[PDB]
Amino acid sequence: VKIAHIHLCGCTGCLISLADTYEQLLDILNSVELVYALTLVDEKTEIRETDDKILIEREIPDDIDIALVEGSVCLEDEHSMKDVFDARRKSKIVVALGACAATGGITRFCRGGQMSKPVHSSFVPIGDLIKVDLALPGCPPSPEALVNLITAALNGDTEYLEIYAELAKKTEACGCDLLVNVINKSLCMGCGSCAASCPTRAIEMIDGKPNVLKELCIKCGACSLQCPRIRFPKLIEEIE
Amino acid sequence: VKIAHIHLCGCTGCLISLADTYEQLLDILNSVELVYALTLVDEKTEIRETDDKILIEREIPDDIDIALVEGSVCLEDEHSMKDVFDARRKSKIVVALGACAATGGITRFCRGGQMSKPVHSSFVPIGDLIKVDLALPGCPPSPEALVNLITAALNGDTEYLEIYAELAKKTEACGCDLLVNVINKSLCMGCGSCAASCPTRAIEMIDGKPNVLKELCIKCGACSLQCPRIRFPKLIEEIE
Amino acid sequence: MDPFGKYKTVVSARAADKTILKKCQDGGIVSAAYIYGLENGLLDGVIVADKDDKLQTTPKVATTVDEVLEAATVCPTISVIKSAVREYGCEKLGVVGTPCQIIATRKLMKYPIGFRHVPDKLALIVGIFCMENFPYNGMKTIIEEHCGIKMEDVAKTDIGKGKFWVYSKWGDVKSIKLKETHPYEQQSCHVCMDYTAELADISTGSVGSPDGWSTVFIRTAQGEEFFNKMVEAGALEVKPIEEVKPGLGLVEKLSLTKKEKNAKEIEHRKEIGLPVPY
Amino acid sequence: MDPFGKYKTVVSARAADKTILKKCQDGGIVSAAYIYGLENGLLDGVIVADKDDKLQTTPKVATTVDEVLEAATVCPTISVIKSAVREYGCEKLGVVGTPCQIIATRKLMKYPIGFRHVPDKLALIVGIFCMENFPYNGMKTIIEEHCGIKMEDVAKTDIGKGKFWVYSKWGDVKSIKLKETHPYEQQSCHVCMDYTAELADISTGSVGSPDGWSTVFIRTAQGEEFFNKMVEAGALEVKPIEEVKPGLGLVEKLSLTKKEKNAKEIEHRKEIGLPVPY
Amino acid sequence: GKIVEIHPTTRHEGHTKLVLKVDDEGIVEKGAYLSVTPVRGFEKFLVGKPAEFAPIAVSRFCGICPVAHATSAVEAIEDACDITPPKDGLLLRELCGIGNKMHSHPLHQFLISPDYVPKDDSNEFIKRVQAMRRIGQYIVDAVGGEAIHSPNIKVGGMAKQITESTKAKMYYKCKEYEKLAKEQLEYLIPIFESRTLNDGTELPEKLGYHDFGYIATHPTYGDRTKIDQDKVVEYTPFDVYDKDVAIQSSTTVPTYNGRLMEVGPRARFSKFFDFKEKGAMALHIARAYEISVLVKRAMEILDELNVNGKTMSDEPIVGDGEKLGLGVHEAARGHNTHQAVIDKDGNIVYYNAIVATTWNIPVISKAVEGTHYKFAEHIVRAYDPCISCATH
Amino acid sequence: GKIVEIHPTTRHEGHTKLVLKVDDEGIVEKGAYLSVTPVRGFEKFLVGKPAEFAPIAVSRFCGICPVAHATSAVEAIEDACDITPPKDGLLLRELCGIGNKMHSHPLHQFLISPDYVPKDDSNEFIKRVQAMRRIGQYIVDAVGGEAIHSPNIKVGGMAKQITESTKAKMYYKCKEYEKLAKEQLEYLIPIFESRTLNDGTELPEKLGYHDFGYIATHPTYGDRTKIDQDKVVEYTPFDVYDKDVAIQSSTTVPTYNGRLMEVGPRARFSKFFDFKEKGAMALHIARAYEISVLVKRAMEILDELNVNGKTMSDEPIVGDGEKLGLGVHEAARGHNTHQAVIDKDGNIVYYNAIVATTWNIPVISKAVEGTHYKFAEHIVRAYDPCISCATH
Ligand SMILES: Cc1cc2nc3c(=O)[nH]c(=O)nc-3n(C[C@H](O)[C@H](O)[C@H](O)COP(=O)(O)OP(=O)(O)OC[C@H]3O[C@@H](n4cnc5c(N)ncnc54)[C@H](O)[C@@H]3O)c2cc1C
Ligand SMILES: Cc1cc2nc3c(=O)[nH]c(=O)nc-3n(C[C@H](O)[C@H](O)[C@H](O)COP(=O)(O)OP(=O)(O)OC[C@H]3O[C@@H](n4cnc5c(N)ncnc54)[C@H](O)[C@@H]3O)c2cc1C
Ligand code: NFU
Ligand code: NFU
Ligand code: SF4
Ligand code: SF4
Ligand code: SF4
Ligand code: SF4
Ligand code: SF4
Ligand code: SF4
Ligand code: SF4
Ligand code: SF4
Ligand SMILES: [Fe+3]
Ligand SMILES: [Fe+3]
Ligand SMILES: [Fe+3]
Ligand SMILES: [Fe+3]
Repeated sequence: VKIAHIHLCGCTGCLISLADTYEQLLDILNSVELVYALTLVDEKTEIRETDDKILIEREIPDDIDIALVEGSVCLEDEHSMKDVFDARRKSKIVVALGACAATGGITRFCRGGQMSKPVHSSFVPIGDLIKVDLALPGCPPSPEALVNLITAALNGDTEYLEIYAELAKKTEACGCDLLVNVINKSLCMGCGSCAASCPTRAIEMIDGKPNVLKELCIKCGACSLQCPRIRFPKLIEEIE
Repeated sequence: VKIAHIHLCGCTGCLISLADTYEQLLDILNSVELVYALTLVDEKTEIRETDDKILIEREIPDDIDIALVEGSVCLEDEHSMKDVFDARRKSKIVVALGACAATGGITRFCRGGQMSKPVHSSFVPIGDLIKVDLALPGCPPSPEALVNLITAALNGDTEYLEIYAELAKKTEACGCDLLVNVINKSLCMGCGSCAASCPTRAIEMIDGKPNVLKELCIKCGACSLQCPRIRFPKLIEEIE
Repeated sequence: MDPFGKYKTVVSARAADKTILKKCQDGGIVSAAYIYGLENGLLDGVIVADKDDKLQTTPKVATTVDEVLEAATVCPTISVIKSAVREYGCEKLGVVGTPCQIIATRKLMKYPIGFRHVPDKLALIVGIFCMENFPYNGMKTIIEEHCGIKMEDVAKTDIGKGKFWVYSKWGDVKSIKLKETHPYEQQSCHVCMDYTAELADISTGSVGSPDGWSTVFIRTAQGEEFFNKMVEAGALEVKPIEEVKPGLGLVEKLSLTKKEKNAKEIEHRKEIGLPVPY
Repeated sequence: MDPFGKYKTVVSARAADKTILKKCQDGGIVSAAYIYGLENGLLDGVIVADKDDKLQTTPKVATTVDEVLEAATVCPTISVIKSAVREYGCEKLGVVGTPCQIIATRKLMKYPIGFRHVPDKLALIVGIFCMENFPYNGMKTIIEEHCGIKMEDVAKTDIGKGKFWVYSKWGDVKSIKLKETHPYEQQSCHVCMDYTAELADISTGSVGSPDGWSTVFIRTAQGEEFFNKMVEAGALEVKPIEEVKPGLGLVEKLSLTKKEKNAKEIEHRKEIGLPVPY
Repeated sequence: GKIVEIHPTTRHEGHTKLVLKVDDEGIVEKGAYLSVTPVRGFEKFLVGKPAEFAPIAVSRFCGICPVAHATSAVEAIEDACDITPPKDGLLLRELCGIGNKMHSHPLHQFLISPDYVPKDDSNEFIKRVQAMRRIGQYIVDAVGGEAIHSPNIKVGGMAKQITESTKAKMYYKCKEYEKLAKEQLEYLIPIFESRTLNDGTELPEKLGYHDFGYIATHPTYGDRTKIDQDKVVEYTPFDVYDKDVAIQSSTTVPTYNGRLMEVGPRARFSKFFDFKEKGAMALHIARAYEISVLVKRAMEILDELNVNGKTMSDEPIVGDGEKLGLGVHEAARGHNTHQAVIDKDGNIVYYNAIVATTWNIPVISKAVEGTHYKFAEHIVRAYDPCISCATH
Repeated sequence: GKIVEIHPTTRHEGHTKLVLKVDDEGIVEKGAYLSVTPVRGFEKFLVGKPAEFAPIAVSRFCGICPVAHATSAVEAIEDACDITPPKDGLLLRELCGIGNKMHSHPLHQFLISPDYVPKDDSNEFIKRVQAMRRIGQYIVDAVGGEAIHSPNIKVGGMAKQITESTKAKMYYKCKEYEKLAKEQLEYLIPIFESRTLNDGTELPEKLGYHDFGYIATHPTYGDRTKIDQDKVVEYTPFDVYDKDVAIQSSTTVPTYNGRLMEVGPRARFSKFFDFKEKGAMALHIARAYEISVLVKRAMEILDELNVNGKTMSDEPIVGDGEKLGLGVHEAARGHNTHQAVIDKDGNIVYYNAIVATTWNIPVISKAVEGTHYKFAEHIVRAYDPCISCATH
């Protein structure tokens, strides 16, 4: 299986989370063929020499099996737009890796004006422009979640992946998802697992109910992914 | 045309906004027949006298033409649930009047625990349970917007009402709607009309772009209703 | 309709430590397990409920036997699971929860998006049986305005024999019919399909066993290994559930009553278009 | 492809007040209209752009002639429209804006959800022609790094004759090709289908008229009544646009160039699934 | 004997029921008036939110009297944090509350007009009410930012200065309101004094009599030093209703020194204007007279207000997590109390509201006793009940 | 002569291009290294947000060095507001930064291993890097709450106390890291000193030489009193690149007293450890030695830390809207600067970031001149560039 890491308007933290499989990363990289990742390999190098110029380019290779796409798309940057469409064209399976790619995340707050590209102001999750096959939320998703997603993809564990295939259809996330879909619907039982899932500590349990500190929410989607009163597929009931 | 005001878990402010047509309210109430409104009329009174009890009940009358439904539904209150379904059953046209009814509004933050009904914790917009034909956002919508909606309904101005018919399909609103659908999509031109629409002053224009003070947002939907880069039907281009 | 979920063995048991038994009205299995683990290095932290003088609860990461003995309505136990493995540094964490909280724990272990380096640190997951929960102020109405007893005068509360029980600090014991408490239940409990905490390593409750004893389900290899260590060390007394009264039949009835009732609520919600877990 | 929207008359005009003409590079129609209105009670407040010493702008509710004379990149004019009728108490408010801001004003008047007691207080809605806008730091790059002039040294900026112009406080005048500024435009401007502020009561711009004069479209009855009052009072000088050079043909070309270009962008966005107004 | 249940009652705000035990002649022996409105639970969901959200949220208790809750909330939080609003901010805040009451009292007179105003007078009567309401709401819009939920009411004072022109427009309108109020008073007082409904029904002399005292802290604003909050205790429905009825009630039961108390215009008039008349008609009468008191005070405020005066304290919203701040305000329907504990980050640790109609509900239960059940709703309406207020 | 363009460059973070003018032998005459990463614009969107959001947002500049930005941000805001973090909070905060650098430097050694580590050694080498990274990230998770974006880094200090047990676990791990670091150093130093790539390519002696000075304020943390921020001026790409290239650059151009400056491990080593070697290989060498400095300081902090010491100041987040707060931190890649103006409500009025790699990009442009273009990427990588950092 040929895999690639495509980095759009991200921070590389989702790749570092993959690197935080530590020694196990070598096992992972031996179960797949990493064919593209600007941070890690010198692929795919194409040289175009003319009389006046040598152009040494690194291109996305064709025939990728799984593309791990991190970061959002900058609508005002031509290269950002070209790369997201090229990733889709060249890959059979596109994963929106992390909140930036899956739902915008922190880049939802971008609004332009900063040097040296003040025109850069509009950032969108990749699924606003291309078909996404699987989406991993979080900022970043844990190493464990990534291991599970890769293992399931290699073993054809479609049942395990269904929750992430379903997430790929939704390009917005927010702490108020817990209110709209759980608390307001007479489903919240006060386990507090959403609070423990949140990377910014934006959720506080008060009197058995989640209180979202909205100005701290970075729209990562980890809490609604966790809440067992939203998704609780039967496969979770199979224990050792 | 027979009209009714149905009050669920609201504050009656949407009805007061209608009352803030001032003297014109008498004109409005002469263009329609107000057949039900617990705050205003003693309808529909039904008496059931037995040997031990006299029961004097005020019921929603059948054959309502337009129901103005204000407030959200308390899932844990049997009367609240009965009334929203009865309003739908008895009325040809249901209007979600105001944010509480249309998208939950301030009642999105309810989470239970208070005397003397601590079980009351789950509040939903009416469209989570019944078909809604038109939705008016805002907290409250202005008297002017209400006059326009009633006039259009009486004159069959379906074109004018289309924007509110479309809103009736969406039971969530949030200041981040401006980010997700306008700023992030390279559409915000910085007019600042969203900021002027907001009842809590949660929107501040900074360097030509809307900044939402999320902890002040009461999820009323007035800002995204206003933004002309979302909806700008051609009828608005017809000026005096 | 399966009554208990999957399990390896089911027994009646109680703590051998008589001081533990004094602090618990039932067999004291959770405290015995926590204390045995801490004292032998099988657990390096355990999650407990730290209530105030008003029966208002707060989850806490306990690391000492004394703390467990002090902690013997919703308490969001899973909300401290990340703190437990970060600033508390726990690598062999004990978790306790109602069935819904054990469900949440299995979910976070299987899809650990926001749970970096948490799942492998969970060394014992203990579930307690649960029929329903109440908002605090709902329970307050039950005890104070239907049973006539001040909350601050409460030293033990219990459910059994078709009744809710309040044991006063001053000696009194008051009880009412269970039907009078139904209006005050957390209505989110009415979609719950799990009575015996079917997904735990070890599940324990009072029902099925005589006074001072607990029905214990051993379910997973992690649970079985732990339980066998406590039995071999003498930390528990164990009897076959078939030998004790009322026995497993009462657990089955109550579990099936819950699943039947709440299955009806799930179908009703689906009919009117309210969401349910899937 | 309609070029100008609907209108009653189109003329070339300029303020008769020579002091106003000095503070404006064009005919000074907005200032003349504001001042005439305030001085005669036809307006009791007017929205102006109050820039700082750094060309950074802020909308402000002006209520005096002096304030208008002081105010002669995005400025969110519509953001103060509610303040204007609440704490400022305005009942005959003058509004100025680019076409998109006039569009926003007509929208809020037609669907006034969050605009209680605002629409009837708008006494004159003036639109100014607009081809594109820039983020401040984009304009800063144009003037400082492509024209070589400090922002604080700017006393007048203008667009015309295929060029962007910077008039220095110290006398210099610098200009570059318009194609060099295109990369810095606000890309939200690229779906804009309105050049002459087609929905205003009165629309005005420099194009079509000679130096010191403005092309003015009178569109609505409110605009026509106001304009006729200013003409009858002698507050404006007016000439037929057919008599002036370059004339209405230049306005038509520029408007149609904008609509053609931005229509292409709208279709492109639809093709790739990005949203557009409808 | 018979049980009489009236549900819902009408021509007040919100959802309540009357459950009455009557004798063979229909005279009420035991009365119960109770809110059955769902509990939105504002006091509980405010815990953990920033102080600034309190006035925004509690305004949504009620769209008739929202200024009253925003005012009590910010006063409670200022007390918790030892913030002093500047003098012109306090003038604007009181003016906003008066504007709200200047719309509410005529609104109530409109709600009861089917009982008291002849049909041939109704159109003219309603036009006058609406002319007065227009002026009341204009004041709240100008000073508070919106007439229905005023965002300018904030911890520290009032967010916006008005201009001198807006002050003069408000003054002009107040003078017009005073003329309308004179006409309204001279019209309604003879009717309320006649003890007759517009259909000829004679009202019993002792209609709505009760034996409870009054709470009012100020004639137009509020004064926390005029109440000993330690003597205010909230009991449960089970302390005033039979069990079958108590389990239906949505509100708490406020008491002062262990006793029920009436609040509202007649409370204020008894405490400040030597108006000691008992019974339900005296409530309507005091409300009618209070309209004049309100507009006179508004004009007094306009005279004293410096439109260039500072309106917001610069003091930080920092509490110690211990002090129980007290905010009281004379809402249109009476003494209105909010309480808050604020922590060092300006967040809400604890919140409580005891609202005017919360006090009056158990008073009404007793007041309807002793007269025919056909008059029970007329006694209810004399109290101008706001159930969404009472329940929050 | 020829133009050589390399795009994207590889085995560093983020998106950059090299545009080089070379002679007939391939020797670089004019160099340009530049970020072409889109500008997410953190400095602009922080305006109007609460101070507490700054560390949360700026951490997302970069997932390799996020602690550096959270630390600079909270230090800038504390300076703006005259908040003093308590001593044990400051120890925990420095420990978090050291943990981050203890993962970053081995990560960089992994990124360059295809150039310097023989293939037969690669597996063993990577296992050692990952063993060290595990310990670095463990420190950041324990103290900062998450290894990648640490929510415990806050205005006022650090949010959480650690327990005495966690302190001892960190100490044990630091001792293991020190043993691994010794092995890593004894392995890599001979390679860096050999001036040879793992394919036999000889490196030129003057590789990466430049004539610019250094900025470093501290060996392990940061010290705002060691830099005169008034002498730091940010220019534009048009001041250092040809026009056709300048319009592509996404970053500003920082200068000190009008001159470019290098930041990073070699800067720190020149300022504090008498390491004056020039050229690109000396950068790798200083980075390698710095790993030992870092873990030694972490253990020193653990010895001094009182786990029951106060970690957050109770001082309020109140600014005067005027003071330009200064926050500096020695990130893995160098001197990192955030600036903030805070108003009386604790909201951000102005925000600025000048990041380590922002400084080094124009230095690299010059450093690649004078040697063959085939060595230009090796000079780039000696600087451990973080482009998302440089661009923010
Ligand atoms: C709402 C509720 C309903 C229950 N219903 C039943 C029932 O119908 N039948 C039955 O047999 N048992 C029921 N139980 C369980 C029973 O009350 C005992 O907890 C059980 O027998 C285990 O106690 P023990 O003596 O083994 O443990 P102990 O040694 O007494 O320790 C008990 C442990 O429970 C934890 N705990 C306390 N409150 C909570 C809480 N709210 N959430 C999570 N953990 C908590 C404490 O932290 C402690 O570690 C219920 C428990 C709850 C909270
Ligand atoms: C971005 C932009 C592009 C333009 N492009 C063209 C063009 O292509 N062709 C053309 O003929 N005219 C164009 N104009 C309009 C032109 O610059 C003059 O504003 C117009 O001639 C009217 O000026 P006046 O002399 O009649 O009014 P004046 O008496 O000079 O008063 C001008 C008024 O404009 C208001 N104003 C200033 N800046 C803004 C702003 N950013 N948003 C809203 N209101 C503002 C001021 O508050 C003032 O009241 C453009 C204006 C802008 C802001
Ligand atoms: N008046 C009034 Fe409210 Ni709607 C009541 N009761 C508030 O305090
Ligand atoms: N080290 C580092 Fe960052 Ni990813 C850079 N350059 C930060 O300050
Ligand atoms: S999701 Fe978070 S960690 Fe991943 S790229 Fe975006 S900001 Fe970085
Ligand atoms: S995880 Fe879901 S059920 Fe549990 S507390 Fe959070 S919202 Fe409620
Ligand atoms: S509340 Fe926390 S977990 Fe949920 S979306 Fe926001 S940042 Fe992510
Ligand atoms: S939308 Fe606002 S005004 Fe209308 S009922 Fe709800 S809270 Fe009241
Ligand atoms: S109304 Fe729409 S276009 Fe105008 S500023 Fe607000 S979001 Fe931007
Ligand atoms: S930002 Fe304002 S207008 Fe928009 S939804 Fe929130 S409260 Fe309503
Ligand atoms: S009944 Fe179910 S949802 Fe309710 S507390 Fe018990 S386990 Fe949780
Ligand atoms: S081009 Fe259109 S969108 Fe852009 S500023 Fe001008 S009128 Fe507004
Ligand atoms: Fe038992
Ligand atoms: Fe001109
Ligand atoms: Fe209350
Ligand atoms: Fe910067």
